[PDB]
Amino acid sequence: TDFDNPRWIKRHKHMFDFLDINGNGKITLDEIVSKASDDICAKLEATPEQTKRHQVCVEAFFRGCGMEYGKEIAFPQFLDGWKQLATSELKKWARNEPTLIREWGDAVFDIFDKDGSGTITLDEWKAYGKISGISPSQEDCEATFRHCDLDDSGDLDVDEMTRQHLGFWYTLD
Ligand SMILES: [Ca+2]
Ligand SMILES: [Ca+2]
Ligand SMILES: [Ca+2]
Repeated sequence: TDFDNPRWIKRHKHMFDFLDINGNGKITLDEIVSKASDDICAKLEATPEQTKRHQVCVEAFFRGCGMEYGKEIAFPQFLDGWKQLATSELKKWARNEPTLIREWGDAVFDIFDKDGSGTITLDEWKAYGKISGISPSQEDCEATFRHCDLDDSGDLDVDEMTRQHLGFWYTLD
């Protein structure tokens, strides 16, 4: 609906080329899970059960885009699959059903919440250095946090964490 907005194209090309480990111009579910799941869960020292839950959510999202283990797909076919999925997930949201992004969101939240508190604080948030994996100054970090904390509660709930961490896949601005 707004998934055909031309601004979406450039963003998606850069992400595709980053997930394409061997640089051959096509991606598999093998390459995606390694970059988007194996790396983060090891970095944050998640438990085996936590890691397994995260992997299930990542496999579900990308299979909905048309991906499978051992199957090579180029950019034009990948983009069309994502459009199809984003449309059908918009309708689920409207029918008061749980979506694939919400389910992936809960799995991520459990890993970052090291004590048992049910909110994410600044010390917990800083533990992961993002996918590009290069750290800016301590001062840019702390202002990015304040920006993500929409109300001024001093911490992050599930809706706030999900929008910053996985917003790339469903919203342009
Ligand atoms: Ca490849
Ligand atoms: Ca906490
Ligand atoms: Ca908050």
